[PDB]
Amino acid sequence: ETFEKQLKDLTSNVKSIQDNLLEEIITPNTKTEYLQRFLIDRFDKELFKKNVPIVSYEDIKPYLDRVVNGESSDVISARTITGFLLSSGTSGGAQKMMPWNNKYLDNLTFIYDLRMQVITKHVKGVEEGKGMMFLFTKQESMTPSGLPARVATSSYFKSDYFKNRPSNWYYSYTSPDEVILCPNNTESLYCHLLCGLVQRDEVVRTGSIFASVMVRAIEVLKNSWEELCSNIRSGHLSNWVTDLGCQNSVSLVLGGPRPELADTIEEICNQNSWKGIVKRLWPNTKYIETVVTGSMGQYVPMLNYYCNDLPLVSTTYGSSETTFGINLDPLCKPEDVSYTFMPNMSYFEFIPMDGGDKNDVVDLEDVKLGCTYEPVVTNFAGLYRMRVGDIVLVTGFYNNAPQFKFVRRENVVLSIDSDKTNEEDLFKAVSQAKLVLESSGLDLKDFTSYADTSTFPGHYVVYLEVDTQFELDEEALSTCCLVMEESLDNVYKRCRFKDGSIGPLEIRVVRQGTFDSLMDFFISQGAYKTPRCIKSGKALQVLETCVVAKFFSI
Ligand SMILES: Nc1ncnc2c1ncn2[C@@H]1O[C@H](COP(=O)(O)O)[C@@H](O)[C@H]1O
Repeated sequence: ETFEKQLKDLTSNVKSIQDNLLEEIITPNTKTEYLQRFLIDRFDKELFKKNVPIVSYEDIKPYLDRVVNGESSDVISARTITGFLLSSGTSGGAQKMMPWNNKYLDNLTFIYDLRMQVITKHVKGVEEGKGMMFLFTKQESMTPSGLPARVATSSYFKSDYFKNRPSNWYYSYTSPDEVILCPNNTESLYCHLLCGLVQRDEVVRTGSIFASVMVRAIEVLKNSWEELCSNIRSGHLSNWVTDLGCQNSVSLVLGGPRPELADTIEEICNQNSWKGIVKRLWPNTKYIETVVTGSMGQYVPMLNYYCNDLPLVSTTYGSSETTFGINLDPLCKPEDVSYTFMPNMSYFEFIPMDGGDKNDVVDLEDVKLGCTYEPVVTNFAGLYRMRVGDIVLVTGFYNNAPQFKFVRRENVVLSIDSDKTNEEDLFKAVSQAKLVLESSGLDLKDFTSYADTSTFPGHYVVYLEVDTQFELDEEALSTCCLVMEESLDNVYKRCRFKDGSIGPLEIRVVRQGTFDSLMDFFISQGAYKTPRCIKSGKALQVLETCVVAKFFSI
């Protein structure tokens, strides 16, 4: 009742909700130093549109730095900045810091409740069970202001919005809160699975924010099931888990020896093939809740294999700037997933990214079917007309609310997990290898790359065509791998050296003429610059036939 109406109101009243939101945002902010600069002295949409510049992160980083260093929030926001969000996006190798306050949590939990309703409208059999949700709290990074920088969901978990969350199936997990709150994710992932297994009959949903993490959970399961079952059998958690909260809370889940349940799970895990393993271990699971769009699409085949084509439900599109909105057709196929922006989240504008829309910038209500755009965000934390760097495509309309397929993050050439390595990053990394090559009597002719997920964990593959005896200097080429990795950003390093979600960077040295042949291949397809990443399977086949040596970082 209330919900059908709530969604009707949100999606029919788009222009006026957006315009009221803008006014709500701008009015108290006229006296901030940032807006004073552009003479926004009263609210007026036309003046905001004429005088407030559309900016990139780098344009306004100087203002952000000052707040990070302890200066008054009102440099940019009359609503007090009480923390920051650590973006997966980076600047000079360091994670971007976006301003944050409780409004972010009000939006987030609003979105959680809305999508909960969307899911329950379309999926039956969930209200009595729990979810085995692979949820992780990360470590924060203190800023000189005394305000912490956290990743988005951690800013939620480390708050009473989470601790005092609603008491219903959607917020009920097989893992104790202590597990979710444990900053050691090697330990918390292990515990997630153990708790999941002990309470396997109650599991009606499983998932994680992103598909990569769901895949890693299953792979870790495949690598740990013997140990997990030993804990279940004895009723004791392995000694190696150090986190006191995990020890205490998981001890209670376990309760005592469960040899019989251990036998049951071992029998399942001992089968010939891991196919359908998630459904076999968790037979009451109704769906998998995880983002399968953007670069996460690469994990869809693996997920279907492990999950016996249980529905993959991809609910939410969001960022460090703002949550955007949700998938109002949760049971659609991963390739047809679009996200309906919610007009109460932030004020949204769009920069056309093809010829289909000749305007310079357009409101949410005005985006055209079939056109791509870059979202531009004005939020409740001191970001005004901020370009987001994602490309989206309008695929439809729910009432008056446009629905958007996520196309890509612009410039990104390599992404396995949370890492997002852009073309510039790659060029820098390759540049370091070049120095190594020069220092060993070689030079680099050309290069390209590829995100390999054919094995776990996934890793970056870089093809190098070198030029000047019986053998390649393996020490030098190994060193090339190392310097490339070392030039990458903190997010890659965390995944690689702490999460183990990314494996050693691999260099594949290719034969003389490889990249000339590559060029021949592409122009035979119709076509020039060597692409900096390859996503065509045929081109990839061409490269592979050219490989003469393989090296790995470490
Ligand atoms: N549902 C989704 N589908 C595809 N890409 C997403 C989704 N949610 C987030 N992303 C990507 O992750 C970025 C957010 O990074 P962050 O600043 O770390 O929160 C977005 O701008 C997108 O590039």
